[PDB]
Amino acid sequence: GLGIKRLAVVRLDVDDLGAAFMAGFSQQGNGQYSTLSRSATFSRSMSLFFKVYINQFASDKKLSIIYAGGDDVFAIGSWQDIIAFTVELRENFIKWTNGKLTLSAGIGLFADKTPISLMAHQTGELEEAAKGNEKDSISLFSSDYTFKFDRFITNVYDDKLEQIRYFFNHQDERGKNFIYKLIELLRNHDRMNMARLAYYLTRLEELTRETDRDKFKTFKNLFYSWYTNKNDKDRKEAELALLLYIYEIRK
Amino acid sequence: ILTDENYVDIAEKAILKLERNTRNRKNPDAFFLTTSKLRNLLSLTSTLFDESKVKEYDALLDRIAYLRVQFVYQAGREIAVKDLIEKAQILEALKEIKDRETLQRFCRYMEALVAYFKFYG
Amino acid sequence: ILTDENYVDIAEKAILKLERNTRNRKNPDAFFLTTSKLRNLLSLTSTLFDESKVKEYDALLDRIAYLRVQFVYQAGREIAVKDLIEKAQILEALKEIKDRETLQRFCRYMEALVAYFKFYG
Amino acid sequence: TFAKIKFSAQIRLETGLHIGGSDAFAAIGAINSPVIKDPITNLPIIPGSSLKGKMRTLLAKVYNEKVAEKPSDDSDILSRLFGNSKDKRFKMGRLIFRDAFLSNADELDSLGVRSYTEVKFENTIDRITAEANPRQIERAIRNSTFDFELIYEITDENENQVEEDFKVIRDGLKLLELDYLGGSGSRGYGKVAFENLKATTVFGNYDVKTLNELLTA
Amino acid sequence: NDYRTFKLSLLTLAPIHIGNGEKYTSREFIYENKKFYFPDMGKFYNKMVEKRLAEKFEAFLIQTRPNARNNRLISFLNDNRIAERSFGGYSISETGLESDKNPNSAGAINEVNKFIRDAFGNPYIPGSSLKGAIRTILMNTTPKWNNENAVNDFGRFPKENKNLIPWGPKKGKEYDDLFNAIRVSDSKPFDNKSLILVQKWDYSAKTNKAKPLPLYRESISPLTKIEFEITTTTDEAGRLIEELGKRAQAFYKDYKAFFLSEFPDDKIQANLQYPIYLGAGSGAWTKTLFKQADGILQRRYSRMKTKMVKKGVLKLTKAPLKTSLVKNHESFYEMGKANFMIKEI
RNA sequence: AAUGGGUAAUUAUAGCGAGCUAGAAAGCCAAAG
RNA sequence: ACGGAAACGCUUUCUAGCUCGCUAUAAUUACCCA
Ligand SMILES: Nc1ncnc2c1ncn2[C@@H]1O[C@H](COP(=O)(O)OP(=O)(O)NP(=O)(O)O)[C@@H](O)[C@H]1O
Ligand SMILES: [Mg+2]
Ligand SMILES: [Mg+2]
Repeated sequence: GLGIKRLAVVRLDVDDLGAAFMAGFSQQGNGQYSTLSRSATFSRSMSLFFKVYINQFASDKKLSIIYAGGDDVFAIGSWQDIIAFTVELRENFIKWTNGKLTLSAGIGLFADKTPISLMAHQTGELEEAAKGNEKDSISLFSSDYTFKFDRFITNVYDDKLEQIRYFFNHQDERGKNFIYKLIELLRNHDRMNMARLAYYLTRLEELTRETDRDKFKTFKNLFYSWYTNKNDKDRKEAELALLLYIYEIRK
Repeated sequence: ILTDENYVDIAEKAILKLERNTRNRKNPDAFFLTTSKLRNLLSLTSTLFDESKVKEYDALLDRIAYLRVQFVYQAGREIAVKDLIEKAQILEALKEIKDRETLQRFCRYMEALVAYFKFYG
Repeated sequence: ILTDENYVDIAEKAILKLERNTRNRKNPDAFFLTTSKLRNLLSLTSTLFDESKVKEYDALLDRIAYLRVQFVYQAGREIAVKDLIEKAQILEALKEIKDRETLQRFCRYMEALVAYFKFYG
Repeated sequence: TFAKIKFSAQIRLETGLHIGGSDAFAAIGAINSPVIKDPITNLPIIPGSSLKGKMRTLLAKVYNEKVAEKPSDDSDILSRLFGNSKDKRFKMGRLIFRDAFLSNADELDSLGVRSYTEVKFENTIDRITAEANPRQIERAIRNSTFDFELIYEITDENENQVEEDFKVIRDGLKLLELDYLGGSGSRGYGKVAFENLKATTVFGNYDVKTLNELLTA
Repeated sequence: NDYRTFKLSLLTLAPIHIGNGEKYTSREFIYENKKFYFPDMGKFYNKMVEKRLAEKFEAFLIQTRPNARNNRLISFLNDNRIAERSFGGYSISETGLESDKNPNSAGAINEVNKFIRDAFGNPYIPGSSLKGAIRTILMNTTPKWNNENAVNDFGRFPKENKNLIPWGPKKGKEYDDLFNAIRVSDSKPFDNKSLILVQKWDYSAKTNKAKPLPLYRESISPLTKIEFEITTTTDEAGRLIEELGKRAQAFYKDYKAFFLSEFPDDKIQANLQYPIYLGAGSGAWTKTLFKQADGILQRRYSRMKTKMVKKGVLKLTKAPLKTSLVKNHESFYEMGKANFMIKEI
């Protein structure tokens, strides 16, 4: 029963596909690979992927592909199996294209019993808000959580989210109140909340038992480290990771 | 002087300028300054920071004048609070309050001192 | 007269103006006035300061009348206290009290005097 | 059915008590440990939290078989009269310990009372070098009484839990007369008497004839 | 229910002063009968400002006149014919032994220290003061509490460790707090007719004199029964507060062999019950760990008024003869030498 | 020797500075069509 | 002869439950000044 009762909608698009189709092969060689056969095999590759392999990627998952083809994937479903779907889809598409041809999705969370145009338009606005991050971005749930995928799948979804889950399941003292107070200090964030966070985690370091104190010290020296990182691509990731961990353990 | 962009950084680098216990190796680099000689000084500015949100500055000038007395007195008793409020220029930050905004800036400065005192040692 | 924006400064420049041991060059800049004879002055007003919060001023002012004579008699015994009550215009400020917000400013001014005397020395 | 009853009492002090206050803007040579007091009359209050957390812990050493180690591990005779945070049916706890305000201010003014709280000077003798450390802590005076309201709920879960919980509430009150309501306790400061135990129903129908006899046990 | 209550009974052999911090000055009493009248000086100045003489009063307060019977606010009222004396405070009868001079000097006492009083106005003994008398008997007669209770090389041999006796909340540990488990109550507020204001008489060794001091504290009369209640919630606390009878005898035995010897035995009282040194005037060695403060107590005095060599001047007084407690002539009590007997209820 | 008087030190010290649960649900709508 | 006319982002919902301002602590020391 753990998990928030929401459904997500993702809309994808391969970024700059017409540019990757017309010009495409013109950089290597000296214009010697820009034939019709290269573009025909490229069309068969992209068509093969978006019309055959998306059903492979949507095999076990609880979703529905409302459209796939060309370079669009519009898909509704359960939000764990939408985020897992798009992480799997891109991590197979960048193996499929050797890391060329960025794709850039927009995922939006919606409650149950909401109309589907009010749902799809707000997903498509996240998709176009992730087109203009730089180009290659996923836009999780809102206009602000806009991450490059290489800055999302490695950092947020696998590094930080598993560290947060690993800490918050191997204990019993810290609960969701601590996670909520971390989300507030991550969202407001002036320079003063760095000091307030340094006070809060040091108070709770000496409040945990001596069995789990190096466990908490290796978590607070890991949270305070990215909170005060001064690159801005490490604090915004932690807020989305804590949103996903709260959404995983909702009653 | 403290401004809106640097009052937390001065409280960071002032705990680091406060000298610690060089000798007496039992959890060394502990401060001579104790926590309860510092939560008493914050106990004034916390109850001004909670009254400045409601009452006007022309009604709090009886307590704001007495912060200048209490920091002087607590520094006159123990040398460690003297070493605090001379390293962190608190008596020269109390000279400049003049309105609600700089008052709340100083009251957050006094909290950032305590937060970085708790964070180090 | 002493008001809210200046009484701590009046106390500060009062304590700097008390004369010192001109002779006795063993830890110099030491006052004639001592900590004991000044806390005997603060102990006169320390009761009235916390009887002023509860009681009305009109049911209290006979103690404020007698406390002038208390400062006179504590002045008329030592020359280092008769010097203090004239450097800091204590007797001149006792006559101008007349409400609660100046009783709690005079009783607070004596605290300022003790604070700066403890701070210097 | 619904009923709501009330316990009237008088917390007569015997060597009166300190319940610590809040201000940092106190003084230099005056009261540094204020008593809690009413913010408009400047009369001492006994806050109901200091009654509740003394009865909740003194009965915990009597009625909990297994030692609690945490609140909301109480033995369901205390969990329902005070309230857990964690039991699903014992979130609320059917007792309302109202605050207590100094009743007999005119009786204390008949006696030679200068002020309603006394100040007590209490230095700490350093057991080597013989030097001292004066504290000036404030306490409400000796023959003060406090009106003690106590409101109890009777819903349709009290099949026979009504008269069982009154060998518990009066048990806790006669254990308050052996302990000290916070302060120092080990230095006096706590001994109370509970006078005119008078139970009555303020809402609903309940027969307190059989309840007003075990108040006078 | 481990609340084992006791019932201590306290018989004062010597005069006992406690507390209040404050002290009446030289011009704040009236000695015209054989009593001392301590008024409310606020009401004195209020009722005297009707007499249009407050400026002559202010002249009297800074009057540096000799012949001290004319300085003590008696002669101000006898000369200027103020005779109502309907003012606030109280009256206490005389000791009779305060002015050593039979030439007049009557009411020529100077600065009396007040006794601790409740806001009703009646004197009592606070339980926090009686617990500090219990705690030194418990500290000195327990050999585990006397070894490292010392400097640890920090400052000017400064202070007690305060942590030999295991005290605290102590996060992660159970809750011992031995002296939280020794709960001492305040006494019943006794009457004003037990107070006499003995003076002070410091009796030195190696110079056999008894030079008196200008410090005349308002002490309790001897032979005044005062009752106390002590509850011990820990069985470990119950053992110590039962064994106080052995421990007070052991403390007085180790303290007479340390300090009451080198003094003549005529000025030294006998116990007659279990001994205790209740505060204000018993000497430093009854308030300290006396067998651990031999090079550490006198170090604090590089002043005009230093402790002589070591083991400072004895503190006698003069209160009148009762029962006999004194054992000598000229009425030299010991100023704080009380006794007790305890029984479980 | 008397006679006049008190003088100095401590004015609170060490702590905890909040913890945990809840973080929006149910309807209209959408679904059922 | 206005992709327009008519249409409340509306109804229900306690910032709530639990929690001792508490722990240790003689207003004491020194005996002297002119
Ligand atoms: N395999 C393919 N070969 C050639 N053209 C294709 C192929 N798949 C899709 N297209 C077309 O390529 C065009 C790309 O559309 P679109 O994605 O809107 O532009 P874009 O190049 O991706 N720029 P952007 O929308 O910012 O990503 C569409 O007209 C598609 O129909
Ligand atoms: Mg595209
Ligand atoms: Mg497209």
